[PDB]
Amino acid sequence: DRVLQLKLGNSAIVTQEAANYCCAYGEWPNYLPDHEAVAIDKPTQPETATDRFYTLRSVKWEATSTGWWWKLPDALNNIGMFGQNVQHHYLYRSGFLIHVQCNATKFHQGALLVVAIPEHQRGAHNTTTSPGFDDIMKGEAGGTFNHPYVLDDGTSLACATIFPHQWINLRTNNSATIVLPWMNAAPMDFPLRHNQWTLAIIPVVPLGTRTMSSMVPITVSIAPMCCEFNGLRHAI
Amino acid sequence: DRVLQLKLGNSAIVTQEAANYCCAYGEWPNYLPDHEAVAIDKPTQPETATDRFYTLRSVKWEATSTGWWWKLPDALNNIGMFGQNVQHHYLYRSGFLIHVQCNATKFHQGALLVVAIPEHQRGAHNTTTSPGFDDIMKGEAGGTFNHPYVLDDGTSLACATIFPHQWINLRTNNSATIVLPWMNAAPMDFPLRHNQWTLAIIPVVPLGTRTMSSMVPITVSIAPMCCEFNGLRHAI
Amino acid sequence: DRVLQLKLGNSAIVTQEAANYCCAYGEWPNYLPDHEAVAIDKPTQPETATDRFYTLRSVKWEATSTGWWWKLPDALNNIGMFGQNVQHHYLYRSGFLIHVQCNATKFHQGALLVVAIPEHQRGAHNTTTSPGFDDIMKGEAGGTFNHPYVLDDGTSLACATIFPHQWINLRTNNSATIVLPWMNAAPMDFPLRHNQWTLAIIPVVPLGTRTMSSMVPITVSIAPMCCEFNGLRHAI
Amino acid sequence: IESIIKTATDTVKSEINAELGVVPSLNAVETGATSNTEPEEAIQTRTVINQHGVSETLVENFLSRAALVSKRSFEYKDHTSSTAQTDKNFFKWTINTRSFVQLRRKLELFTYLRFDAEITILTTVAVNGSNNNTYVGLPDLTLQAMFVPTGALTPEKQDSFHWQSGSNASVFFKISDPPARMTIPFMCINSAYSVFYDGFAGFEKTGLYGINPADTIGNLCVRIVNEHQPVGFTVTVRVYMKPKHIKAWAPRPPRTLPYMSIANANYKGKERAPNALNAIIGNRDSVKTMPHNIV
Amino acid sequence: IESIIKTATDTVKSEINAELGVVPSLNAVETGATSNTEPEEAIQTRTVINQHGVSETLVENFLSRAALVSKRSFEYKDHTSSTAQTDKNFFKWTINTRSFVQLRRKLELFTYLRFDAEITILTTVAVNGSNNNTYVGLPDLTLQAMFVPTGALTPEKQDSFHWQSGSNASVFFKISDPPARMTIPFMCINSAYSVFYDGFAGFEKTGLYGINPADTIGNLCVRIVNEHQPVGFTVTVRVYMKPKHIKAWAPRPPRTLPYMSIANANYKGKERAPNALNAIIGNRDSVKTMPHNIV
Amino acid sequence: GVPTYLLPGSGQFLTTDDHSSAPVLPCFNPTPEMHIPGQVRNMLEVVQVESMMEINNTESAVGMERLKVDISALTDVDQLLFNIPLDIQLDGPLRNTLVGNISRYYTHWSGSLEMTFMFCGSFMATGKLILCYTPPGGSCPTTRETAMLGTHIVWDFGLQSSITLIIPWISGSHYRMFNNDAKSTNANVGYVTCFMQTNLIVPSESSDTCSLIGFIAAKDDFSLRLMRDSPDIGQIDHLHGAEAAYQ
Amino acid sequence: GVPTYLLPGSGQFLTTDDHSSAPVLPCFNPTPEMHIPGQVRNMLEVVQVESMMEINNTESAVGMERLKVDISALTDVDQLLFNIPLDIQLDGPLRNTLVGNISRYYTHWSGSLEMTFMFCGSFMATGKLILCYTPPGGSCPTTRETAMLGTHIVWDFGLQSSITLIIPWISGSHYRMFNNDAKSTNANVGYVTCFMQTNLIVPSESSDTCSLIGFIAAKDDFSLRLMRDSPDIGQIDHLHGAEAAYQ
Amino acid sequence: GVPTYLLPGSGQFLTTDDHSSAPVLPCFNPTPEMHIPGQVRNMLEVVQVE
Amino acid sequence: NQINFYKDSYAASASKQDFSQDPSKFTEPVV
Amino acid sequence: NQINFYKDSYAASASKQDFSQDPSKFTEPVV
Repeated sequence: DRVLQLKLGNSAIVTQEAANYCCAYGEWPNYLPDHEAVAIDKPTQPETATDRFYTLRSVKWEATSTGWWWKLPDALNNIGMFGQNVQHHYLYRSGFLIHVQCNATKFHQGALLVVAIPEHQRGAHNTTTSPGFDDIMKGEAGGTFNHPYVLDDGTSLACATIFPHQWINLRTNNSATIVLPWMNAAPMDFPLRHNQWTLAIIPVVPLGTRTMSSMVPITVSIAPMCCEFNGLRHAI
Repeated sequence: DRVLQLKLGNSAIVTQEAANYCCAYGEWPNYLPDHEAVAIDKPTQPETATDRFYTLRSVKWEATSTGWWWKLPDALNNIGMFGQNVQHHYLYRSGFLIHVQCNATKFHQGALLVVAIPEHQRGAHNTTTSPGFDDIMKGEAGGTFNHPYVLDDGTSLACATIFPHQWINLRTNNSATIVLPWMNAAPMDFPLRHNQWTLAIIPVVPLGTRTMSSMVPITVSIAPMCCEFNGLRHAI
Repeated sequence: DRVLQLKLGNSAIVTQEAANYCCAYGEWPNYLPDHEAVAIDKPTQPETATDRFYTLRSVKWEATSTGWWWKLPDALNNIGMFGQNVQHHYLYRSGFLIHVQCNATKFHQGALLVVAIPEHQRGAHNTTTSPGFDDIMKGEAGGTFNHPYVLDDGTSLACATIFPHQWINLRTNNSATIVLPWMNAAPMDFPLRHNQWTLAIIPVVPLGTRTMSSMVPITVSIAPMCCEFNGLRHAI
Repeated sequence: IESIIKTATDTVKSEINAELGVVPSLNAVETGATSNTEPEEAIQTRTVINQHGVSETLVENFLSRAALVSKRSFEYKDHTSSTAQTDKNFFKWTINTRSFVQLRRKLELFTYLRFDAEITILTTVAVNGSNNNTYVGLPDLTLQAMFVPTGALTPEKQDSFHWQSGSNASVFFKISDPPARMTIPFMCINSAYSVFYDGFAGFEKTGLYGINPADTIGNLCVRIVNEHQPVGFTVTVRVYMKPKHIKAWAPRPPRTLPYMSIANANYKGKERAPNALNAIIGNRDSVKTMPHNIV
Repeated sequence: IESIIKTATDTVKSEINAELGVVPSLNAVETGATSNTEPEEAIQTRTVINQHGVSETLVENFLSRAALVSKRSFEYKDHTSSTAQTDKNFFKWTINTRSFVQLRRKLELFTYLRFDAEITILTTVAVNGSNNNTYVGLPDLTLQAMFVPTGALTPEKQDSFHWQSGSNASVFFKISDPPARMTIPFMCINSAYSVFYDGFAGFEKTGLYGINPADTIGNLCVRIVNEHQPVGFTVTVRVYMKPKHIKAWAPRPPRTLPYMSIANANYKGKERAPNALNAIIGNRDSVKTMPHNIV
Repeated sequence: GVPTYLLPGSGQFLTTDDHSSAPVLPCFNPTPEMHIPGQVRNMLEVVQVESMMEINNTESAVGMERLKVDISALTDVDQLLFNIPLDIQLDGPLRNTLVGNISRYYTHWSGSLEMTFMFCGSFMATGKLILCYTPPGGSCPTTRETAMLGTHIVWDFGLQSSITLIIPWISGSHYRMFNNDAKSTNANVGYVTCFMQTNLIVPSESSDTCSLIGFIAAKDDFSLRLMRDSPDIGQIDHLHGAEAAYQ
Repeated sequence: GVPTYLLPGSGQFLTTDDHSSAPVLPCFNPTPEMHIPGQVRNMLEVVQVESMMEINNTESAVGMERLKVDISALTDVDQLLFNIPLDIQLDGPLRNTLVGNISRYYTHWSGSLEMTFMFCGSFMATGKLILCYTPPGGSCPTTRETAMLGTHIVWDFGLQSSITLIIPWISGSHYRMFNNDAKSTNANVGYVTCFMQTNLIVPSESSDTCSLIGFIAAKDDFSLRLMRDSPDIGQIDHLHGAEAAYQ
Repeated sequence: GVPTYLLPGSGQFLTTDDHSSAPVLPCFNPTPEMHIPGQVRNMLEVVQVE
Repeated sequence: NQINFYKDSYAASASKQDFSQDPSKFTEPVV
Repeated sequence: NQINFYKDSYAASASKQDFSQDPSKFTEPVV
C-alpha cells in the first residue's frame, strides 16, 4: 500500500506494504521541556545511540498462537546502547517507534491487533497473588499471552483499540508502525522497575493458509525515540 | 594555592591546593566540526553520561614506586557509560579532563610529573619483540613503569615536559589538572585498539617523610570531555 | 508498475508492468549532425520503415538457461526494411530501442539482467583462436551464452551494470526498455561486419516456480531508432 | 548533469525522517543505480564538510600512468652469422596495448578512448652469457625507434634502407641518456580507439575478429644504428605508453580472468578460485561462514 | 598566540626593579614553563636589537634534510643459478622511516607529521669480489623504482610482470645520471603520519603493536630493468627521503637510547653511561665535582 | 636560461610524470571528436553504479549460482542469511564490483558505500528482511540482537522489491586503505550481515528457492586516492600474440 | 631557454636542497588537514619549554635518582650544593633537555637560557638558596663569595616553590657553538653553581633528603643555526626489522 | 632557470622535431625570394589535380 | 605549470583538470 | 624562487616560510 521509511540513527526501516503510521494520541515524541522537567540532572539525550530501531526476537506465528507482548523498556532493558543507558541511569524518558513486520504471502489469511498498552497491569488466572518478576519482566524474549481475549489483565481485547494500535492484516498490510511518545504520570521514571508502554501483538485472527505452511515470524523492531536519561549511576 | 571546581555531568571535583589547569597545546576540547568530520554517521555525543569524571583505581605511592601510566581510552574502556559507548561504537572522539589528586600532608617531600603522553609507543627492555595486549592494554588497573627514567619507550622523562604536564609537588600542590583535547591524526578512531592519550604519573622525586608513613594514594579521575561516537555496532 | 507506450512507425508496444526506460548514457538517439558527419553522401534516414520495433525470435527460458545475446545490427541484419537498408548501404547510423518482454506469472521467481554491451569482444574458452563468423554473427536467431558469468569475454557479469541495463525481475517487472543511441568511435560504420551494440539477456537468477512449468519466452523487440544510411550500393 | 564538482560532496544533517507516502531506501534496481543518499534514509547523518581528493581519481589521473606495453630483449650481435626470425638487431613491434595485462586492463576498462600516447622507450643493455663473454662495459648504442603507419613497408634488416626516414617519424636516442619521451598522437581514423571491437577488420568473412582497422596505429620498428660489436649484448627495449589527453567512453566490467591472447579476449581462469571461470571470487566455507574475522 | 615572528625578540633595558607584592622569577613549575623573561628580573639587561637567524631553526628547515631511510646493497647477478631470499636483482623495501636512526630520531621528535616525502634514490655500483672478478667498468644500469601501495601485489622476480606499471607509480632512471628526485605525497588516510601509534594495526588481539595502518605507505620495489650480466655487481640503492611540506604536531622527548627495532620502540642502552638505561647522561665523579674545567 | 644545474630528479622516467613530450607526428591534426555517449571523466562515476557481489562464495555454487543467494523459509527466527566481508581488496564478495575492482587500483579509498539489495522472487513472495552493517571493532555477528545495534534497515519486499542500505563512513582516519590485512583498523570497513526479520513467506505454487541479488555502489562523497596496480590480473607468462606482433 | 650550460653544482643530491620534485602520484589529492593540537611550526617552541637536567650524574644515582638532587641540612655555611656544566653538547646535565637535544642538532646556538629550579620538598621545608651563574673565563667556583659576583639570584622557597634564574647572553660572538671543546671561548657558556644561602631548615617529621628539580628552557631570543646530526644515537649495526622490511 | 631536471624525452633525435637548431652560418643573409610560380604551400593542392 | 613549447596541441601536459563529470549517465539513465 | 612546474601542489618547493608560531601551546598551556 503505502511506502514508509523510518530513518533514525544508523538504522533504517523500509516497508513497501504498510499503512500510515500511528502517531500515538496525537503526540509526536519529544524531549522533556524546561517546564515539564523534575530532575535537575542534565539528561543524557543519547540520540542515534538509543534512537536506533532494535530488532527483537521474532516470535513464530502458528494457528494456535494466542498472543505475545513486550513491555517497554523491559524489552529493551538489556539491548544495545539504550540498554546500557537504562542500566546506567536511574531516570529515563523515551518515546518508542514501534515497527512490527509480519512478512507473509498474499495467500495468507490472518491479522494481528498490534496494540500498545500503556501500563499493562497484567493479572493472573484463578489466583489473587500479584504477578512476580518472572511473570512481568521477561525481558528481550518477551512474554506470551495465556489469555489474550481478556487482554491478560481482566479487561477486553475488543476495546483495546482505544490504545495506540494498527493491524497487520495479511491481505494488504505486512508491517505496522506505532509512534509512541513518552507516557507516564512522572516526566521521568525508573526503566528497570516500570513499563511505561507495553506493546502487545495478538493474533486476533490466527494465521491461515492452505499454502505451504511457513513460519510467519513476527519481527518486532522498537526504536526508542527522543531518548533522555537522568541520574547517572552504576550499572543496575 | 588556587581553588578549582570542575563540574561536568553529575560529577564535580573541588580542590583547594591545586595550581592552574593544563589546557593542552592551547586547545580546549571540542566536538568534530562539519569540516573536520570523516564519518557520515551521526555522532552519539553522549554528554554528561560520558563527560563525568571517572575516578580510577588509586595506586599506592611508596619510596620505591617507579611509576604508573594509564592509556586513554584504555583506562576508561570498561568504565561507566563512556565504557559502554566505547564498546558499542567503532569510532570515537573525546578529549579528556585529567584530574589527579595526591592528598599528602604538608610534611611530605615528593613530586609527581603527571604527564600525558600522546601515543606512548612503549618499548620492552632487552628484547626486540613488540609489546602485546598484556603489556599495553592493562585497562582500568593501568600499568606500572618498569623503567620510568627512559619513559618506557626509549625516550627521556627529562624532556617529557614538552607534553601536557603538571607536577604534584607536595609542598604546595596536592592535585593537578590536565585538560586534554581530542588528539589523533584521524578525526575519529577505534577506542579499544588505540590509545590517543597516555596519562603517566611518575614519582620523579619519590615520596619522602620522616612522619607517620601513610599510603599516599594517587587518585586518578579522568573525565572524558566532549564525547563523540560514530559507528553504532555490537558490544565489542 | 509503470505503463509505457513506445510508438515508432507502424509498430507500437504497450506494457503494463514495466519500470522506467533506460535512456542510455544520458543520450537520446539522434541523427548525425552537420558537424559530426564524415560521409558526404546524403543519408537515407528511412524513418518509420526502419524505426519499427522488430520482434525477434523469442528464446525459451528454463531452469538451466545460461544466457542469450544479440548483436546489433547483426540481429537485425536480415530483418525488415532496416535489414534491406543495411544490405543496401555500406555506412549506417542507428540507435536502438530495446524492449524485452518476459511475460511470466506472479508466482514466478527469476530475473534477467538484460544488458546492452557496447562492442562485446567475445572470447572462446580454452583456445587462443579468435571467434569466427559462426561464433559471432549468428544473426536473427542470436547466440547463446556458454559462460555468462564471465560475460563470455573474460570480464564480469557482476560489473555489467556499468552498461545500459535493466532487470526483468518477475516480481514486479515483466518488460524492460533500454534506449540505445548510436555508439561507435566512427560516426557511421559498416553494419554487416561490425556490432556497435550487443544486447545480452542473462538469467542471473534462473526462472523458478513450483507452479505449472510454462515456456517463459524471452520476447525481444529491438526498434532501430533514428536510422541513417550512407553509401548506397548493391545488396551485400 | 552540469556538475563541475572538484571535491567530494558534503553530507547534511539527517533527523528522524519517518514519513508516510514516500521512501528513499526502497528503490527500483530495474532501471539503474539508486538515488538513496546518506541523509535521505537508513542513517541519521551529521553535517561533515568533505574535502577529499577527487583529482587523484580522475580518469586522466587514472590513465596517465606510463605502464609497459612491449618488452623486447632482442639479441644484438652479428646476427648475420646465424639467425632465423631472431630479431636481427631490430624488431617490428606492431603497436598494440594488449601485450601487458596491467595497462591492457586499464584501457579495457573502457570501450572507447581518445588519447595521445606518450611513448617512453626505456632501453637496457645486458651482456649475453651463452657465449661466456666478459662484461667489457655496457655500450652507449644510439637506438633508432621508427614509428611506421600501416601501409608503409616495415624494414627487413638492420641496414634495410627503410631507416632513412624521409617522411617516417623516428627518434635517435642513446642508452646513456634519458629515455625517448616521445608522444604519438591520436593516430586513429575514428574519433576514439575502439579498445573493444565487435566486428571484423576486413570486408571478407575470413578477417580476424576484434582488431579494429581504425586502431591499427602501425609498427614501432626499433633498431640499432651502429654496426655489430664482436661481443654480443641483449638489448632489452621496454616501450612504456602514458595515455595522455584522456577522453574515455562507456566504462565496462574489468577483465577478471587472466588474459590469453593479444588479438582477442579469449578467456580461461585459474584452476581453482580466485579468478577462475566457475568462480571469479575465492570461495568461502559457507554462505554464512565469514572469513578474516577478529575473535 | 598571533605571533608572526621572523627574528629573535629584542630585549629591553632593565633597571633596579625591587618591587614588593609581585615577582617575576618565583614562578610555578606545576602548570608549565615559566614566563620570567630577561628584563623582568634576575638581571639588569641592556636594550639589544636581536637580528638572529630563526629561518634556519624552522621545523621545515629542521626536517627537510634529505637523510637515508634504506640502504640496500643487493647483489646484481644471474641470481637464478643459486639464490634463496637473496634480493634477486630486486628488493621490496616496505617504506618505513625507522631503519636509520638519524632521520628516525628527527621524525620521532614529533607524534604527528603531515609531509610529502621527497624521495631521492641514489644508486651506487660496486663489483663484487667474492668471485674474484675484474673491475671491467661500472655499468649504467637503468634501475626501475616502483612504489606500490598496500593491497597491491609485490613482485616476486626481476621479470615478474608486475613491473608493467599500468597504474603503479614507477621511475626509470639510470645510474650514470642524477638520482631520481621523486616526491611521494602525503600517502596517509589520516591527516598526519602517526610516527608513534599507541595501538594495534589489526582489529584482532594478535596484531602487531605500534605500526599505524594509516602510515603503511607501501613498498618501494626497486629493480634492475636489463638482464643479468656475466660479471656480478653489488648495486647499492640508497633511498633518501626529505620530509617536505612539514606540518608537525606534539613534540616529544627525543630518543636517547640506541634504537633496536623498526616496528616498535624497544630500548636497551649502552653498557655504561652515556646513553644507558640507568644513566642517559655520562656520570661525573660527584655532584659538586665539575668536568671540563679550565684551571 | 643559460645557467642551468641538473636536479637530482633528472633523466628519470617517472611513470606518473605529466611533462609535455615531443610530438612524433609534427603538424598532425587529430580526428574531430564526435559526441560519443558514456564519456567517463572520473572513475568515481563508474564506482557510483550498481555491481553484484558474489554472495555464494561456495564450491557448490559453480558459475551462474554465485551472484544470487538461495534463501528459503527457515523454521527458526532471527536466522543469519549471509554475511558480506565489506573488504574490497581481500578478494571478497565486493572485489568483483565496479566499486571494488576500481578501488583495487587505489591504495586509499574513502566515502560512504551504497548497499542495494534487490529481491529476485515472486510477487507473492513476502517477508521483511534486515541488512545489518556493523562498524569494525568486534567479530562478525551471527545473531540478530547483536547485529541490530549497528547500522540496520528493515526491508519489506512490497512493490519496489529492492532496498538500498547506505554504509556510513565511520573511520578514525579519513581514508580506509587496502592494506591486504582485513583485520586492520586502517583496513576493516566492517561487516554487512543479513538476517530474517519476519521470515520468507512463499506460497505452494511459488518456489522455495527465492533469491536475493545485492549490489554495492558508491555515493557522491566516495573517493579513491593512492593508485596502485590491481592484483586481479597476473602475467606469469607472455600472452598469445607475443613473439608474433613482434613477428 | 634553448641555450643552457650546466653549472658545476649540477647532478648533485644536496641533502639540504629545496628544489621541487616530480609528483609520483599525479593528481593525488591529499587528506584534508584537521586541527590537530600541538602544531610545532618552529623547534624554538620545543626548546622554550622546561626540561629536567640530570644533576646527579653519579654512579650511585641509578635510574630515577638522576633528575633529582638530594640536598640536606649541612652544618657548614656557604656550601656548594651542585654545579651544572652549562654545556649542551658536552654530554652534561643539559644534553638530555629539549633545549639541549634539539641544540645538539645545531652547530650554532644563541639566545638567553632559562634556568628554572623547583623545590620538591615539604611545605615546612624552608631555606634561602642561591643560583650563581658565572660567565666563562675562570674556573668553576666552589665557594659562595667567589660565585655571588656573577649572575646570582637568591631563592626563598616560600609558596611558589620554584625560582627561574635567567642565564644572560654574554658572548663575544653572536652564537656560541658546540665545538665539542667545552673549554673554548666560542663554546663555553659558563657555569651554573648552586649554594646554600640560609641552609635547608627541615623539621623532625619531614625528611632530611629534600630534593631540587631543575629545568633549563629557552627564551624568545634563543636561536639555533648550523644544523648538524645529533651524536645522541649511534647505528653501529642494522636495527631489528632490517633485512625483514626488505623481506 | 637554474633548477632544471632532464625529461625522459631528452637527447632524442625525433626525426619529426621542430626545435630551433643552431645556425651554422652565423650572420648569413639568405637569397632574396623572388615570385617563382607554382608555390605549393600544402600537398593537398597537388592531390586536388588530375 | 605547462612547459608545452611544441607546436602541437596534443603534445601538451596531461590535462588533469577535467573536474566536471556527469554521473547521471550511468547511475540514473532514466527519463 | 619557486620552480614548481608540476600540476600538483604537494610537489612544490619545501616551504621554509611558515615563520608564524605559537609557543604558548607548550610554554604556557594554562587558562
